[PDB]
Amino acid sequence: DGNPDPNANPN
Amino acid sequence: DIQMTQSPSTLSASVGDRVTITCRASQSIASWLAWYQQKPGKAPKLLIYKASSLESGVPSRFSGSGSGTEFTLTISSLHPDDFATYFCQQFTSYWTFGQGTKVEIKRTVAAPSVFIFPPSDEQLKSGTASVVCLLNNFYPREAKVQWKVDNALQSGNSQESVTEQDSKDSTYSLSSTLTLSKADYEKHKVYACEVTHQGLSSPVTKSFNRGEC
Amino acid sequence: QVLLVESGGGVVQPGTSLRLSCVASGFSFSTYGMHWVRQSPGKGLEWVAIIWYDGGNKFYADSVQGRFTVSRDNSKNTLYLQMNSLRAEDTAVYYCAKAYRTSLDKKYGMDVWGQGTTVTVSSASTKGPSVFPLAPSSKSTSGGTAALGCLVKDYFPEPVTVSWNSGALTSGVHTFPAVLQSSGLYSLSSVVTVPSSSLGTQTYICNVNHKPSNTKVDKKVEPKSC
Repeated sequence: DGNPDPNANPN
Repeated sequence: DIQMTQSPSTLSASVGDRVTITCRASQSIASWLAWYQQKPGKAPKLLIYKASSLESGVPSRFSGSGSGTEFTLTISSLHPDDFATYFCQQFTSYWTFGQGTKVEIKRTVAAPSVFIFPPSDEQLKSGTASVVCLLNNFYPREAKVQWKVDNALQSGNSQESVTEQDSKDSTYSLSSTLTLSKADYEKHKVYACEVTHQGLSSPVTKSFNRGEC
Repeated sequence: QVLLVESGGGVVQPGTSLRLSCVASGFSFSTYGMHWVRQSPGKGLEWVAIIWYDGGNKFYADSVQGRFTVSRDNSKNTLYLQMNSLRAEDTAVYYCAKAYRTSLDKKYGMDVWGQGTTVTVSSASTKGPSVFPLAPSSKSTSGGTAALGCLVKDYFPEPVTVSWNSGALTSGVHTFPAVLQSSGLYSLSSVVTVPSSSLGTQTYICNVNHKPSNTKVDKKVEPKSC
């Protein structure tokens, strides 16, 4: 959800 | 932020051969690796995602394996549509790619046909002189085209251009252009290019004297 | 049917600004994140920027940080890349890529890329090609075969298109990939291998078209006495 990782879900 | 290194950088093989391309990571990326195929003039196409999963429509001959720091891509039977440049990408810490691995078609050795062209008078009237040495329809691509002006090896005054591998016969062609000012061109007499190649039993030299051509 | 097409590329002078555009079709652009990736002959493929589906989260590479800006208009289904303070090392083909499908995974990559738009940063101006003949002779013969050609030297920008005898000569032609010179201008050669007996009765003309300058030069290659 609110994971600030750039490789997280961008959709 | 993770460096990706590939090996080999160029791989030569024949149709029906098994080839394996290795992709190494500076730190562990688990299985967050993807494999791309790019044919010249086209965009990269994703073949394998998350190290081992073939994407839809990719032939089953392609396979991926590995985890952590080292990964492999394996084509069991190379088809004429599989010869291309292959990149690997990690996607756990931003997105970084490998240098690339070009798959080249191995064929029977073909010796180059060497020609030389002296400068045109129209170009000389513009103050410059370009001498062009042409190697036509040879394999392999590895060749040495040395320019010798008055029996002196020349350095830093020539540019080369190789063609892509030919569709019909899988050969290469090369053009080395030696550009000098008209003032310096008229200082010397004999201009020559010597070609060293695996198909040639001995080095071949094509030359012309200034004034006699 | 997922098709991405890039636009906006061209030749720009260093220190100026350029806005690239990527149009989407075949999928829900609003529900997907997008990437920008470039490929230069030296540095290879290099990620540039990612933008979230809503246009909120934006991340860039440190090389383009502070200069490049990514944005999107989900009503027009178009992705943007405003490149400012352009330097020579920003010269490459720029692709737009769509992210991977939402899953139970925690790390995501790209699946579908677009054709690509070419950005060239240079100080050179539009110059027409000067076509010079590569004359055949006894030094360009090899067993009943002879080689001729034309030298297309000092032009800018690419592309140039070379044809032979207005397209009636389709066999034996090898046009070489252009090489960038120290001047900032491009040059190439187009060679043809023909029978040596044809040089007395056949006329060989190279037709060079360079549409950036609306120039069309046709040059007859004559044999030289050597």
